Order: sequence, then structure tokens, then C-alpha cells
Amino acid sequence: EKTIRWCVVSDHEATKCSSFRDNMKKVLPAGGPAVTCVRKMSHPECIRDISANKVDAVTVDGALVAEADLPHHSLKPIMAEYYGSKDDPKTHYYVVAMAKKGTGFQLNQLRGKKSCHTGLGWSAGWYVPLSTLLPSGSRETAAATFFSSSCVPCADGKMFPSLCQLCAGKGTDKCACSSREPYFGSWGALKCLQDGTADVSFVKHLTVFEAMPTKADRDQYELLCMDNTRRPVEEYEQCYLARVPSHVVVARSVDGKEDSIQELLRVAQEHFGKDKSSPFQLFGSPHGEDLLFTDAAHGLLRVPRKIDISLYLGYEFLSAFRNLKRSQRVKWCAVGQQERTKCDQWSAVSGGALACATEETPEDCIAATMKGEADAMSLDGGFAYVAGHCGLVPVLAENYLSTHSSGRLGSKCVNAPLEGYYVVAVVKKSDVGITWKSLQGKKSCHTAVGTSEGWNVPMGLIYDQTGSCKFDAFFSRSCAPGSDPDSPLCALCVGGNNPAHMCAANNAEGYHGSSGALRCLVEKGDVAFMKHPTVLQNTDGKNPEPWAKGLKHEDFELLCLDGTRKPVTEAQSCHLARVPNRAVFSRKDKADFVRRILFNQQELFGRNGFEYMMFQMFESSAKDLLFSDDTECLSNLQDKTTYKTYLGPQYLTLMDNFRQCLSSELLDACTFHKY
Repeated sequence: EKTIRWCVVSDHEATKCSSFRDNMKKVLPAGGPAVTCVRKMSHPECIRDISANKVDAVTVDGALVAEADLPHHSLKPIMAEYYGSKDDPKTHYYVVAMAKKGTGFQLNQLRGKKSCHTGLGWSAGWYVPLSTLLPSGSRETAAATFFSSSCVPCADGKMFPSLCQLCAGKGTDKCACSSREPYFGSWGALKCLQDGTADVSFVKHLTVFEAMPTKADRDQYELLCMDNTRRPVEEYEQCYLARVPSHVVVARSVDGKEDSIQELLRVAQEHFGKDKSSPFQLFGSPHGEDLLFTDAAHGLLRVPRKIDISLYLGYEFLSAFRNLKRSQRVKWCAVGQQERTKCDQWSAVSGGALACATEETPEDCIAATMKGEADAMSLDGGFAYVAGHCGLVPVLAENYLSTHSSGRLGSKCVNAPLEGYYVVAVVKKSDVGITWKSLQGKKSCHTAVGTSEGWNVPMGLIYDQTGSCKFDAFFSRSCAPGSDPDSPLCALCVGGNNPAHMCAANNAEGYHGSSGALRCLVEKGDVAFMKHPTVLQNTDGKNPEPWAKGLKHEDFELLCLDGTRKPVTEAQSCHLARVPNRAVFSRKDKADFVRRILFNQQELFGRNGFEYMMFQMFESSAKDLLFSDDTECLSNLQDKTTYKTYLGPQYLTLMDNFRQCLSSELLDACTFHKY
């Protein structure tokens, strides 16, 4: 049944687990499942069996859960440890190198000597230390010949004897992947200094001052900094190898007793948290050290929705993790089917410089890119805040129509700055009553949630006017792709070819985008939110679609902040706000690459084509696929290298005061671990 089985590796953790079971039965007997202690040889065995349905949860170093993006290996973190207090959750711990004072060895002075590691596959002592000094070919068996003799538990000593030399166990129990090996984890590997088995022991900072001989023995051992210098252990925040995340409680991503383990740990921290009572301590292990949980933790917090082992660990960690054991194409992320077909025809003509990838919602693309499943893509101003808060940086800006006064433009666009676009709220001129002083109760149409056009702006102001994030309260009946299907926010929405697209955050919806946002107003809603004069792009014969046949721009009238209504042609005078124009985002590494590749491609398929000969990239068959149907080119960011300097102070501050109402799971998965 839903009875959670906990993975244990020693006898002391089994005695602690039995006490966790018994004690939890008393506090949480109804509205809570029991616990059972299933033993296994090691944590890596625990990860494996949780995938096999033999166990349910264990608290490990996510680096170990890095062998889980394959078949029979899929697992995701559901709870996250923290240190400090409850007001200030610290979800990280520094990886530092320890050594006696006198040997005087520096960062570079780590060449083939006597070193002790927490274990094989551990980020605390295997992955981070090895990334500090990246070898030629980056291999794990390569560090076995580089170092003369070291103590790396879990390693198979049958093939690599010099890798289990400083490990003092007992025949079959030596170099073990559990407590059976005296030198194991951050506690056992630190003993190589106390005892003097190795000159250096790569360990976490929390095990240093906890397993410290005397409160002042913080002077007998020093740290090796990245600055090839030394420094007292007392200053680990400015002399650390790398700062890795906390241990997490793992379980099967799909059907793994998630809600059961969430409820168990919620009460277990209510009654047995950080010495609230007295009897049984969840985080204060008796016999062994770090039993069931890291002795140093103060609690556990539930990780957000859309956060996998790749989001948790970070692209930084994993770029280095993919070269240890295991381009010229720019994998573009396409949102939807229509956007994926405009991308594959674009992949054909590039000869081979631009590849593709497809996700369902914009935020999923940003997640794809962060990882390395996609490389870049164009993002709206709202999603660029999320993409920015998530580690992605701008490459080029999607420059729109320039101030009309000249015949035409040329190589003049590549560096032509642009004041983005004016978001405008449009309403039918037919109704002689709809005003900004009375939008409540009226039906509205939204581009999509999270967009500058139909969300952050119109709804950022509405909130500075009411004070509640319940917008289905304000506009009775509306269509904002991405909202909750059961709420009024997805009432006027049409949909796609089949169900499930009812209110999908992609072009597979009849009222999605500015084109759809206008269609909606034409037939269902009373108000609408879109960008820079896009109404002329769909009226008076501009759009082929049936809904835009006998539509004249006189049928439509803009609405201004004050209350009055002005012509849709004059949006410079009547608008909601000026927002930063769209931008291409990617990682710090694929930054210059994509830009160089993008310049080359618009040079071939930019606005310098003819009719249908070349390929239109700044022109989509439908509406705004990959790039808005009104972009001139892609301009240099210039000084604006960050999202902060790109979006600007005004808009960025608008996203902070609106952040409360933003229910972006992505933004909160990225913002989970504070630093």
C-alpha cells in the first residue's frame, strides 16, 4: 500500500529508522502512513532499488541521483534539506579541501599525492574536486593513475588497487560504500588529517566544524583556495572549491508515493524537528553520523513542481558531469506544432547550422534550454524575466518596425536600437460604454498568461487598483491561454483540433497570441490586450483567415489609462506601457555562438529575400511563429548583456511588484535554492 519504505545502510540507521516508525505512529496515526526499514548495501543500491519499486525514499547527494535520466533510472527530488534556521533556509553547502598546517600545499600542489575522498559518485568529494583540475579527456578511471594512492570508497578495487590504498577497512569491508569502511563520507574522509593517512581530504564545510577536535582546532587545518593560496577554515565562504546543493529525499517521478512522503516529513518536523521536544531527534543522530539525514540539517522543505534532478543540480555542475564519463548546430526550441514545422523547413535550408526541438509551453522551452535539450529561442518580455531569473542570458534582440520617416532600411538594422513596443488595450468601438473606469464584469481576451501584451501589464495595473490576484473575479468570463481550465479565465477560449488544447499555452488555440486575442474580441469578449499596433496587421484584408474578412480598423478603438478612447492607429498617445521588445536567450556559453549563427542566417533569410525564393524567418505562415510577423531583424544587445540591463529598471521592477500574482512554476523552481 502507501506505506513508505525507507532505505537504510548501517545498523545504527536501522535502529534510528525503527524509532522514527514507532514515534511517528503516535503523532500521525490518521492522515499519515507508517514507515518500514528496508536495508541495502549502499546509497547507490538505494537509488537503483527505488527505481525498481523495492524501496520508496532515501536521503542522498543528488550527484548519485545523476544516474537517473535513463530507463529504469528515472527519479526526482521531492524534499530538500536546509541549514540554519526556519526564517533563513540555507539550501547549499561548500565543498572545500582540507589539509594540515605545515605541509603548506596549494591549489595546484594537488598533483598525485595522498588524498581522501568522501566516495565515488559523490559531488562533495568526487565530482567537485575533479572539476577543479579538469583532466585531458576528463575520465573517472584517469584520476586513478594520476593520484599515486587515494581513499575513494565505493570504487571497485579489483581493477584499481591504488584507488583503495589509504582506505582502512577489513578485507571485504575496506573501501566500502557504507559505514563498514572507517573512512567514508565527509566524516570518515576527514579523519585522514586527524590520523594522517592523506595530505588532503575533500569534504563539505558542515562536517568540518562538527567533527572538529576542539573549538579552536580551526587553526590546525587550513583550506586550499582557487587562488592557489591558503586560508583558515573559518573563512570557507571565500575559499571553497564549489558550492553544491543540499541532499534531497528522492522517489519515483511517476507513481512513487510523493504525497505520502511529503505528509510524513511535514509532521515529523512538527514533533521531532530541531529539539522542540526532547526524546527522538530527527536531525540528531545517536550512534553513527548522518543517520537517515545530515546531522547538521535543521529541516526539510518541499521542492517546487517543475524541478527535476537537472534543474536542482544546475547546468554548471552537469556540463562538467557529462564530460567526466561521456557543436556547430543551434538547437532551436519551437513551441507547438506550427512552430516546429516552421523550424524544420528552416533546418533544411541552413545546410546544418540550426537544429530543432519542440516543447508545449514557452516555460518548458526555457527549462529545455537551461539543461541543454535546446540551445536558444525567442522569448517575450515576461518570460525573459523567468529565463533571466533562471540563468539564461540574451543573445540578440528581435528589432521591430523603426520610427517611420525613411524610405527603407538596410545593414542599418543589425545595430538599430529599439524602444520595444507599446502594449495597448483594445476594445470594440461598437460598444459605447466599455471604459478603463469600468472593465470589471466585462469579458476580456488575453494573449496568454505571462506575456507582456496580455498579462504582466494589463494585470499588473489591475492589481495596483484592486489588490487581489483573483482576476477571474475582475473579468467575468475570459480567455487567457495558460490559466486554470475550471476557472472563468478559460471560458471564452476555443481550442485546437482536439480536446486538451482548450486553454493550452501554445499556438494550438483559437485565441492564442495577438492574432487570436483579436479574434476573441471580434466574437466573444468585450476587452482585449495585445501589443504595438497589431490590429492593422489583421484588418482591411491583411489577414487571409475567415474571421478577418470585412473587418475595418474603425470597428476597433484603443482604450487609454485615463479612461478615454483613442484611434487604434494612435497608440503612441493611448497605451498601457512601453515594454522591452522580444529577445533570444541562451546560456553564457552558447551566447556568442548563437549570435554569430543568427547573423549569418538572417543575412540569408532575413528581410533581404524576394517573394518565396529564399526562406522567411521573420515571417510566419500563421502568426508570430519563432519570430513576430513584424520584426525587421535581430539587433545587438550592446551594453545590455544581462536580462537586468536588457528589460530595464522600469519593467524589471514591474515584474517584482507583480511577481506575487505570477504563478510561474518555472520561476519558482529556479528561485527555490535562494543562492
